Amino acid sequence: LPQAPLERTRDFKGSAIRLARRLLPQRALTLAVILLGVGGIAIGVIGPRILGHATDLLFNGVIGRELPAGLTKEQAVEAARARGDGTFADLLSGMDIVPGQGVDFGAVGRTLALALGLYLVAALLVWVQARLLNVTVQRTMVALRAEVQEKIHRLPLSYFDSRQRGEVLSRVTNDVDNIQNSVSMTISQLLTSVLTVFAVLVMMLTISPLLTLFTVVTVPASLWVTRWITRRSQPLFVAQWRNTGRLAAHLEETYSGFTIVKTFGHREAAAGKFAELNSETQQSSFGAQFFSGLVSPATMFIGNLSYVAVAVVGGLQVATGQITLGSIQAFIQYVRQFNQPLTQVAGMYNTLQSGIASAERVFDLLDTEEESADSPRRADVRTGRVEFEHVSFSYVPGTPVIEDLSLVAEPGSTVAIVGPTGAGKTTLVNLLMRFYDVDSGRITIDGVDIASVSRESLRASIGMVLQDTWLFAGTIYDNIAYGRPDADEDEVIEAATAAYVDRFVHTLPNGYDTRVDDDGGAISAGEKQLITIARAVLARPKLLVLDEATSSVDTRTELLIAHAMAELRRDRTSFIIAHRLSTIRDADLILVMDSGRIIERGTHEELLARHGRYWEMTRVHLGGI
Amino acid sequence: SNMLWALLRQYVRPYRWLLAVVAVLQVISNMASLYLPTVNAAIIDDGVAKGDTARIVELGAVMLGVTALQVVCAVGAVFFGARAATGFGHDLRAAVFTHVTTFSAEEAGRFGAASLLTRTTNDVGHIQQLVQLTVTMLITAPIMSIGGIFMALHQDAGLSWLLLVSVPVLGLANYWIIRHLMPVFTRMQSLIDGINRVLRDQLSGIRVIRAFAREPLERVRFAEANQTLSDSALEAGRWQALMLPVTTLVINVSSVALIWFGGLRIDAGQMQVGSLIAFLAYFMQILMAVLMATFMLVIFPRAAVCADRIGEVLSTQTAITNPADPVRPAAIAGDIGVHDATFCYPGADRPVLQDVSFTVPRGTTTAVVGSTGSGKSTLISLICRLYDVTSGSLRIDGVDVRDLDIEQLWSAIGLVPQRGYLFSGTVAENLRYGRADATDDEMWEALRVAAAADFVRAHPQGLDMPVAQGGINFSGGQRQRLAIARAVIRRPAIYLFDDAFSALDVHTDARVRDALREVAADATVVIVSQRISTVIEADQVVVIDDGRVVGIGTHDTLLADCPIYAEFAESQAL
Ligand SMILES: Nc1ncnc2c1ncn2[C@@H]1O[C@H](COP(=O)(O)OP(=O)(O)NP(=O)(O)O)[C@@H](O)[C@H]1O
Ligand SMILES: Nc1ncnc2c1ncn2[C@@H]1O[C@H](COP(=O)(O)OP(=O)(O)NP(=O)(O)O)[C@@H](O)[C@H]1O
Ligand SMILES: [Mg+2]
Ligand SMILES: [Mg+2]
Repeated sequence: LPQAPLERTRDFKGSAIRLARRLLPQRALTLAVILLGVGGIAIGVIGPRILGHATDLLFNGVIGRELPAGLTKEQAVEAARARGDGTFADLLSGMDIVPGQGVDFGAVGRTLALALGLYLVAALLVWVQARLLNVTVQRTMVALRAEVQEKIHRLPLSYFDSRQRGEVLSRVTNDVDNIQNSVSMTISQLLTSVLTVFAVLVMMLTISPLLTLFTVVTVPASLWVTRWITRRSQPLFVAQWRNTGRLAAHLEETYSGFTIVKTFGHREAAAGKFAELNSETQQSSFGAQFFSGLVSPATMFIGNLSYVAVAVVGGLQVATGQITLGSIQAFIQYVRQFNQPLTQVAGMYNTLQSGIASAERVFDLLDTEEESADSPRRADVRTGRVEFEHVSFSYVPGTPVIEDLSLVAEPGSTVAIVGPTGAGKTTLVNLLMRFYDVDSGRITIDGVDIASVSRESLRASIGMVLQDTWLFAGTIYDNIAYGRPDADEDEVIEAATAAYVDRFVHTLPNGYDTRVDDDGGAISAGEKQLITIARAVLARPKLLVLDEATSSVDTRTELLIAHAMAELRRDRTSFIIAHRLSTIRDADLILVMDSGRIIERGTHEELLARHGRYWEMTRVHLGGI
Repeated sequence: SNMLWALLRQYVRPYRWLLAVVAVLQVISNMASLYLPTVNAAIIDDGVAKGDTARIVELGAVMLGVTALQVVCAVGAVFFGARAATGFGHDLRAAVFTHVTTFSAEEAGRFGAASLLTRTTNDVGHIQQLVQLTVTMLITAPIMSIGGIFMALHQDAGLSWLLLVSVPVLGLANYWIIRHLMPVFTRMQSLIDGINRVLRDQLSGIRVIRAFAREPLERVRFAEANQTLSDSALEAGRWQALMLPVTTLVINVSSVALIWFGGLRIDAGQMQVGSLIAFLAYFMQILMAVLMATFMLVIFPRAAVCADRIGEVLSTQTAITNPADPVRPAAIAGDIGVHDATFCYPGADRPVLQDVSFTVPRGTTTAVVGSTGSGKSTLISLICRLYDVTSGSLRIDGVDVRDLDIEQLWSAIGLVPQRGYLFSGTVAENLRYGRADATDDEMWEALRVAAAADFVRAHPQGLDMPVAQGGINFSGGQRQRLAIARAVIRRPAIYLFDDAFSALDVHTDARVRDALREVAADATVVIVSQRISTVIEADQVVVIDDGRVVGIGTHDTLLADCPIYAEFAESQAL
C-alpha cells in the first residue's frame, strides 16, 4: 500500500518524457506488450456478451416452451395482453421466442464452445504479455543501474561533500526502486485499467446508453471522493514519516552512544523520551493509515450504488421489453469489471507521482557535471622525486586554503609535514593524489607533470593512508586484501605481519574471519589503523603518503612497523603527516606549515638551531609551556 | 516458523476484542457484498420473469439497505484493524527497546549498534504490516470461500458442486505456483539488500576506492551483482506472471460450465434462470478473493526471519545486573583498588587481563601505559563496571563494585571514553549531561578548560550552536574535546580518561592537559596516557603490557626498573 506523502516536481511532463524515452531500446518489446494487452482485453470483454447470448437462448426456450404450440410470437403476445397480464406481454414482445418449442441445446453448446475458445485465447495472451513486460522492465532497469554506476564513478570528489548525509545513498538505492515500480506499473496496470474503462464503456454503449449513464455518473463521484480522501490524508502521511524518522534518529543515538547514556545517568530520561515519541508515532501512523485504507471501501460504496441503480433500471427495462435478459447479465458483469480500476486509481496516482519525482532526482544526479577527462599517459614514476611549484588551491571560490608553496621531495627522502589543526595538510596530500585540481600551481612527479597523466594510473601507485580510517562491513582478511584482490593467501598475511596486525589477530576467537564494521566492532581505533596500514602496504606503492597513519598507535608498535617496513620503504619517498613529534623524528625535510603556507623547512637539527615555531612546538610538546 | 507465532501470541493478546470485532465486521461486509447478487437474482426470477414491476422497485430498497450496511461494516473494520496493528507495533517496539536498554556493553556489542536499530525499527514494521494485511487481506479468503458456498447451498444445492470443484482446483494450482515462487522471491529479496549494501559501501568509501584505483574492478563486481539480481527477478517474475491469468481462466471456465450445467437444470425446471447472475458473481468474487489473499502469502519468510531476529534479541539475558539491597555509601569519594582482577572476554582461551592489582587513593593521579591491545580500555571499562571481572576483585572506597548501586557509581565517575559521541541538539544540551542544571557562567568555565570555548564562542549562536546526529559536523578533536568538557562540567569524584587527547595538535593538547591537571587537583584521576612526558607529574604509573602489569611506581623508579617503560621513554625520546 502506498504511503509516500508527496513530492514536488520541477517539470513533470519533461521528466515523464525522459523516463519514457529511457525504455526506448525495447521499442519492439513495448509495442508487443501494448498490442497483446489490447488483444487480451478485447477478447476478455467480448466473452460476457457471448455468455449473455447463451443465457438469452436459454430464457427464450424456457419461457417459450410454456406458450401454446402452433401460434406465432406476435399473436401469442396479443393473446397474453388480452388475458389482462399486459406487463408479461410487454416482456414477451422484446424477445426471440417461438411458441411451443423448447430450449435448443445445440446452439447453446456451440456458443459456449466459442466462448470457451475465446477465454482460452484471452487467458493465454495475458501471460505472454506479462512475461514480456517483465523482460522489458528488467532490461531497462539493468541499463539504468549500470549508467548510474558509471556516473557515480565519474563524479567529482566535491559533489559527495555538498550532498547532505545520505542524499546520494537514498538517490541510488531506494530511489531506483520507485522508478522500477512506476515503470512496471504504468504499462501493466494503469494501461490495462484505462483500456478496461474504454472498452467497457464502448460495449455498454452498444448494450444500453441509459444504463451506461448511471454507471458513468459515478466516475466523477468516485474521483471526487478519492481526491478528497487523499487531500485530507496528506497532512497525515508527512506527520507519520517525520515521526518515524525522528524515532529512528533517537533510537540510533541511544544505541550508538549507549555507553554515555548509561554512564551519565540518562538511561531513565532516554527511556522517557522514547515512551513519549513512540506514543506519538503510533498515533500519527494509525491516523495516516486509517485514511489510506478508507479509499477502497469509499469507492466500492459508489460502485455498489451504481450496481443497485443498474440492476433496478435494467430489471424494469427487461420487464418492459427494451433489452434482453442476457444483455442485462452481460451489463452486470461489465459494471462489475468497470468498478475495479476506480478502487486503486488512487494507488496508481500515488505510486506514479512517487517515482516520477524519483526519476526527476535520478536524472538530475545523472546530469551533474563530472570530472574532466583524464589524458591517458600511463604515469611512470621510477624514483619518486616530487615537486610543488607555486601551488595554490581553494575549496570554494573566495576563501583560499593553500597559498603559493613550493616543496621538493628528493628520491628516497621522507618528507614530514607538521602544523596546527586546519593548516591543510590533508588538503596538501589530496592535491598530490589529484582528488581536487590545483588552481594556479603545478605538481610534478619525477619530472613529468601530474595533469597530463592518467588519473587511475597515478592513484594506483601512491598507496595513501587515510586520516579518518574506513573499513567496510567484512572480515579482517577481506579488509586487508581490499588493496590487491588478486593476492594469494601468503602475501596478505605477510603484509599483516609487517603491519603487526597478525599480533592481535591471534587474540580474537576467529582471527582472520572476524566480522568488523566501521562503527565500533571488537577492534579498537589503534588496531583499526593497523588494518588500513596493512591494506595500503599490500598494494605495492612507489611512494607512500600517510596522513595520521599512527595517530592512535603507541610509540612502541610504530617503531616495530617502521623497522619491519624499512626494506619496503627504503628507496621510496614518503610524506608523513602527524601531530605527534616522535614520529617525524629521524626524517629529513620537516615542513612546518601554518595557515596554508610554509613557515620554515629543513631537517630536525636545523629547525632546532633557529628557535621558532618548531622549536617552541617541541618545547611545548615536552615538559613546559 | 515457530518464533513468529510466539511473538504474535504474546504481543497481540492485549488486542483480542479488536481482532474479534474486525473478524465479525468483515464477515458481515463480505456477506453483504455476496448478498447483492442474491437479491439481484430474486429481482430477475420473482420480478421480470413473473412480470411484477413493483417487486423490482421494492427489492431495490433491500438492495440499498444491503449496500448501506456493507460500507459501514467495512469502514468500521478498517478502523479497528488499524487501531490493533499500530498498537501491536507500538507495544513490540517498546518491549524491544526496553529489553535492549538493559543490555551491558558486551551484549550490546554482540549485536552491534547499527544492527539493533534495524531490529527495533524495520523488523517490527515488517511484522506490523504482516498483521495488518493479514487481518485485512489474508482472512478475506476463509470467509469469502465459505460464505459463498453457504449461499450457493441456500440458493441452489443441486448445482453448488461447481464451487466445490473450482475453488479447490484453483487453490491447488495456486499453491503449486506459490510454493515455487517463495524461495526465488526470498533469494531476490536477499540480493536486493546485497546490491544496496554494495552501493552503500561504494559511496561511503569513495575516497578509499579512488585512492586505490579500484574503479575498474568495482564496476565489474557491481555488474556481476546487478546481472544476478536481474536474473533472479526474471525467474521470480516468470512464476508471478502465472498467478492472474490462471485465476481468470479458472473463473471463465467455471462460468462456461455454470451456464451449461445451469441450462441443463433450468430446461428441466429444477432451477430458476435468475440464479445464473448470482452464481456468476459468486464465482468472480470468491476466486478473486482467493487470488488476492494468496498474493500476500508470498512474504511469510521475510516476516519470519525478522521475527527470529527479534526473538533472539529478546531472549538474551543481561549478566551485569543491580544487586538486591545494595550498600549505599553517602558521599562516595573516589578511592579505587584492583585485587588480582582478570576479565577473560567471552571467546575465551586468552584472558585480556590477568592478576591486575594496584590502588589509586583519593586525590592522586594514576596513568596507565601499554602498547595497543594491552587492555587499557578494558581496565577502564572494568573500573566503571561496563563489564564485570570474572575472577578478581574491584573495590571503590573499600566496598566491592559488584555489590553497589550502579546508578550511584555512574553519577560520580567522570568517564571520557576513547570513542567520543555527541548527541543531536545544541552544545549546551550535550554539556547538560554532566550537570542537569548548569549555568552559562559554569558552562563557559567548563568549556573553557577543555580549550573548547574559542570554537563555539566564535559561532553566531554561541552556546546554542547546533550539533549533528552524532557530532559529525565536528572534525575530530573538537568532538572529543567537547566530550572532555561534558565530563569536567560534572565535577565528579572520579575522572576516567581513555586517551581522548589524540587528533589534537601540540599547542591544544598541552593547553588541555595542563588546564585539566588543575581542575582535577583533588580528584581520583585515571588517565590512559601515551606520551611519557605527560606522566612525570602523575602520582602513580601502571605498565600494562599485553595482559598483566609489568611495573608499578613513579617515573624514575619505573625508568630504572621496568624495561618496557624504558623502551617507551627511549622510543619517544626525540
Ligand atoms: N571539503 C572541504 N570543503 C571546504 N573546506 C574544507 C574541506 N576540507 C577541508 N576544508 C578546510 O580546509 C582547511 C584545512 O583542511 P584540512 O586539510 O583538514 O587541514 P588539516 O591540516 O588536515 N586539519 P587536521 O588534519 O585536523 O590537522 C580548513 O579551513 C578546513 O575547514
Ligand atoms: N568484544 C571483544 N571480543 C573479543 N576480543 C575483544 C573484544 N573487545 C576487545 N577485545 C580484545 O581485548 C584486547 C584489549 O583491547 P583494548 O582494551 O581495547 O586495548 P587498548 O587498551 O584499548 N589498546 P588501544 O587500542 O591503544 O586503546 C585486544 O586484544 C582486543 O582485540
Ligand atoms: Mg586532515
Ligand atoms: Mg582502547
